[PDB]
Amino acid sequence: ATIHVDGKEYEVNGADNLLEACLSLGLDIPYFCWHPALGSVGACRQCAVKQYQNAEDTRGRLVMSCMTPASDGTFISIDDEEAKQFRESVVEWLMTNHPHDCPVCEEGGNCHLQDMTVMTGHSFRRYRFTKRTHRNQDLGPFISHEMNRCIACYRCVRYYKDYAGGTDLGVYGAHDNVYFGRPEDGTLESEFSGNLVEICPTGVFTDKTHSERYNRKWDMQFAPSIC
Amino acid sequence: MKNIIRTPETHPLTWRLRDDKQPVWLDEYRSKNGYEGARKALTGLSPDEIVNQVKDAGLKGRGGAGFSTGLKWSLMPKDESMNIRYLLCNADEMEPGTYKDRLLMEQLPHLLVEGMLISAFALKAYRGYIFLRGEYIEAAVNLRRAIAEATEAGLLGKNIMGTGFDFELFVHTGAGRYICGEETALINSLEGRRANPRSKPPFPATSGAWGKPTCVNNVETLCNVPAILANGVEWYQNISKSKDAGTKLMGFSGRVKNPGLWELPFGTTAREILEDYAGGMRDGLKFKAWQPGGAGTDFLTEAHLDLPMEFESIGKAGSRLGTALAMAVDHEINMVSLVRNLEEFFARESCGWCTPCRDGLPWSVKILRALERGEGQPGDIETLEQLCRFLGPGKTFCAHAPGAVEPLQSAIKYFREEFEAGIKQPFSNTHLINGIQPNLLK
Amino acid sequence: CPTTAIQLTPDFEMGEYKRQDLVYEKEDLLISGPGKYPEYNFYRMAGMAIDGKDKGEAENEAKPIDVKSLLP
Amino acid sequence: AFELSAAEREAIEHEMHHYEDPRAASIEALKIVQKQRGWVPDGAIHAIADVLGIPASDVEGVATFYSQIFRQPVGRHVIRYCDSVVCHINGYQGIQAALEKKLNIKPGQTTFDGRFTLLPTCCLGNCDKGPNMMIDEDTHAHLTPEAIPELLERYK
Ligand SMILES: Cc1cc2nc3c(=O)[nH]c(=O)nc-3n(C[C@H](O)[C@H](O)[C@H](O)COP(=O)(O)O)c2cc1C
Ligand code: SF4
Ligand code: SF4
Ligand code: SF4
Ligand code: FES
Ligand code: FES
Repeated sequence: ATIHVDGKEYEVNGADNLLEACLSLGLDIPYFCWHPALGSVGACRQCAVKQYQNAEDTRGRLVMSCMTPASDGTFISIDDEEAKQFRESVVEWLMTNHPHDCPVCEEGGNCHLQDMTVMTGHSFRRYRFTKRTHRNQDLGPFISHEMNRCIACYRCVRYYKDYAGGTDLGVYGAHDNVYFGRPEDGTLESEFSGNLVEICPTGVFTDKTHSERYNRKWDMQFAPSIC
Repeated sequence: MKNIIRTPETHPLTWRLRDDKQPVWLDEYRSKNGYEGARKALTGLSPDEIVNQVKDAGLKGRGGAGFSTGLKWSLMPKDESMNIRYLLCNADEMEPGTYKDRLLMEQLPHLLVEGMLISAFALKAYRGYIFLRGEYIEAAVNLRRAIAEATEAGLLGKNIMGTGFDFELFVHTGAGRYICGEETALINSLEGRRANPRSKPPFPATSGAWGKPTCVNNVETLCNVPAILANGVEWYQNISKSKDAGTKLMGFSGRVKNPGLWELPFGTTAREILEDYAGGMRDGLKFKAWQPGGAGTDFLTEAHLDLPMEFESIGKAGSRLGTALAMAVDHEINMVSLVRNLEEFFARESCGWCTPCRDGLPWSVKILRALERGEGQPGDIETLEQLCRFLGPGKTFCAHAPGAVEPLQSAIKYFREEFEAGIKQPFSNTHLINGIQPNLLK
Repeated sequence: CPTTAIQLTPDFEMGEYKRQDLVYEKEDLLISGPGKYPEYNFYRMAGMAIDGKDKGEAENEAKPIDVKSLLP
Repeated sequence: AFELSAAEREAIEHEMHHYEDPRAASIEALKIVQKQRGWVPDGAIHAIADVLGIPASDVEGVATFYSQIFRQPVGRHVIRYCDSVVCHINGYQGIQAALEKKLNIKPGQTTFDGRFTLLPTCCLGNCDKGPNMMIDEDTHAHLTPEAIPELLERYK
């Protein structure tokens, strides 16, 4: 397959979608709800690019790169003006209800939402109204729950239920009061529930064992090891 | 106009309505050309022939989108290996300003049953589900009674009319969400899930209800089907000289003299409906605006009252025909308050799947509340215009949010002075922190 | 600092005899007042619930709405 | 605590016969339990999940998605007044003010005796006869603020 991104020509796989093809080429498209292992659903609307019908097309149309196949001869633009404003607006809409929590958040410095907020260039708040809030749940000794920081990207439920086969996590409620968690307080029963701390792009699900002796990612000394 | 002569040739959907507004049961329905189209379809026509007849009649969807029914039915797969196809009747009708399917199901249930039977035979669907809202108690009772009567008479069940076609009809009562009227979200709610819509492609014609081929059609479309198959395709093309074939239930609601619903041909002037049928506005009230097809349509002014009620004619006017049940807005109604009420409905009926609708409709609601209270700030109308631009088709996962932002767009376009009058205080979202000098931007 | 906790104050007399004594622990730094910023409280802004501030009591915050609520 | 009755279980299984997937009967199972008990408690969520063979998280997500499935205790009669656009034009706010004056409650609360619970609801599909109200199973149209006390005292 042959795609044309921002005037440059690239050879990609036609079986892949546009987001994973462009991310494999080193191009930076912001995204939340897509995961390489979980597939594409088109929820967060963050991965918007401008697709043109052909080379001699100037209007275009905003599409989700995760939901658009990287077919042969596909013309898209990432650095198009309107697509940039739409991605910044999606970040701003997520930021309207987000709590002022980064200093006391265990995801700080390791947070995908922080990185995508900076990447879209959104740094000025003009929303002046109230933020929605949520009560948290006790999820057992491993996972700490902070529902205020959720951006409703549905990654947790897709991983836990569709991928991991777990049964005690789900999405409840409605329009802007969507709640991701268990139907009641209790330990997450899945043997693979710990991957939520990397699946969740925000600080909703955090490592409680790490939270007891917390330090930031830049302060860590890492090594490649075997479990 | 009150003297309406309802003939079966000119009013195929409402000519057998009773004067006392009582339901027409099986004996009375069959006494007036009842199940004749079903008998002709099931005893003398191939399913492909019925699909081609519906396509040639030009029957379009009455659920709001206006898509042609024959092309939707032609999208089904051709292989015999897939034979668990489903027919679904979108009896939700949760769009504000829409009350037509309630009348059709409450007083003429056997017309709907016959239409589902013909469409299921055409689509080779062994099962039909009437996805009906839970607020329609009388419609559910009448539909279940009509289904029982048709099963007793052999019109439903096993070996209908001796053909060998098996079809059973169920009534699935809803649980009170507007997003369930969207066809993929209807399929999701029929499967017992949260009523989030689905991404297309794939369309429900290839993989819909439980992964099977599935066709979702409005009540009025399926009610239009038996007249087409009982009177002929050329009769259906020869009742209106417009690009949209057949009749349509059109009405006017609001503070008009005679709010109601009448079956009129396509191309009928909106002013004609408002004056002759609705009786004009009430005494002491002056017409200022109207919505052509429900809560999700753009507002139009008095200058747009003279265009015909068609899909394309209202399309070039900047609105949608929708359900063709217009609503009149008089001078006593504050447009900011009306749009605020509309946006609270649209924000609280969001399914929560996708970011722009879920997190941008409440922002518009809060802005409109501030304009209502006289607490608007500069940049609020610009924020509303940005919200209308960024919630259009393709930007959101389904069409709920474009329909949400259509009336806000049209009201800002026409009645901008009230929105500007809502702004009365300077812009501020920062408190003064003592010890820190602010960055005074210009 | 996002909480205005750490501050540089007008004081220069800090000489010592041993270099180990220039390592100032927390008891050598925590003064009894707000310093140069007299009114700012970070925990009045953060959504994270502490004692004296449950969910919805921070600045510009609505009360939490349960998903089991009867209102649409 | 909670236990499904024989009639509830029989109705749920009869609804399970009508679908290819038993999960499709979850909405009507919740509605059956709500009709029997007024609302759906938490043990009802677990019992419906056990009967249908689906996890309790899916049942709770369905129950909290749909507005007409009540997961909080309600009164003996549920007043549901339409707050949509045509009834806003026809003056639903006078009806809401009359209801709040007669019952001395906010929308979304229950009276002290547990007799009435007041709820705004979306459009009832009766816009030409607005403003509209929906008490437990009865739809009342052409509402006036003077007729509200007459309409409320026939629901004991
Ligand atoms: C938010 C939303 C709500 C809808 N609600 C209804 C509805 O209540 N009834 C209906 O018939 N169609 C509704 N529709 C339109 C359906 O998606 C679909 O077009 C229709 O049910 C069947 O198509 P048809 O008109 O060809 O019969 C809705 C669409 C959207 C986007
Ligand atoms: S989830 Fe990310 S953006 Fe939100 S408070 Fe935590 S670090 Fe900040
Ligand atoms: S809890 Fe995390 S993973 Fe789940 S929807 Fe919210 S932000 Fe996404
Ligand atoms: S626009 Fe998005 S959030 Fe809104 S109803 Fe449709 S899919 Fe759901
Ligand atoms: S990553 Fe494509 S819409 Fe979420
Ligand atoms: S707007 Fe109230 S019944 Fe439709």
